[PDB]
Amino acid sequence: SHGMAVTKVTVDGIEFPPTITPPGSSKSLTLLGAGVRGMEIETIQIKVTAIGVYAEPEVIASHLQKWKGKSASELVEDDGFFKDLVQAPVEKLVKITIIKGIKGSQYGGALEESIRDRLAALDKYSEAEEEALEEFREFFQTKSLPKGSVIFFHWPSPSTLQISVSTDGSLPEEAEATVENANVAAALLDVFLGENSVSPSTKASVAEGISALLM
Ligand SMILES: O=C1C[C@@H](c2ccc(O)cc2)Oc2cc(O)cc(O)c21
Ligand SMILES: [Cl-]
Repeated sequence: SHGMAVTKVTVDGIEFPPTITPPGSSKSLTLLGAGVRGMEIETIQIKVTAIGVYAEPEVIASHLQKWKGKSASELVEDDGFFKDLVQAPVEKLVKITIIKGIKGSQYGGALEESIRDRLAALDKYSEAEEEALEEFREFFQTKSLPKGSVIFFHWPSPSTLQISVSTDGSLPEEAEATVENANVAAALLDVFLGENSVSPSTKASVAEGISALLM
């Protein structure tokens, strides 16, 4: 439209939709915040993906009431806030837009090993998690992730992880994989929102969104 107000959200120029329906779901989630995942390799700051976090705004707000009135800065500096967010028993979705093309096995292998190690550090790695991580890794082995492809990670509840990939950025229609393991599902969300997050900018953006939502 050239005549009515339009809203656009961008992460370094990359558009994110302000709302999304998870693959295979029927309900609509709103963008809480989004950021870039950068990697410093041999002193070069490479942008590799953009990450958007979605949930039902009023619903997630109702599960974060103690944080009401906190500014974005106060939330971003508080590990307890992000732990509440990761644990909140509400539907969540993370949309990843691939910036640097990569093989699925490389993306999935790196993430799987990080989850393995992070779970081990917390003493939350047992045979159940090992098995779930094999399922996770094997899903990504079947995919290619060229520039512009999208990954949808969907948590219909905190113990269930659904995954879908689109190589053209399109939104899939049912989940391609379902991994039933509470610890792996939570650990993946924590890769984005927890300590030693891969994207401080995503965390900061989500803190801004939630701070505003709560007020
Ligand atoms: O460089 C990597 C490897 C990978 C990764 C590296 C370290 C780590 O701890 C976890 C994952 O993430 C990526 C994602 C991309 O779209 C493109 C990339 O080139 C990369
Ligand atoms: Cl990522």
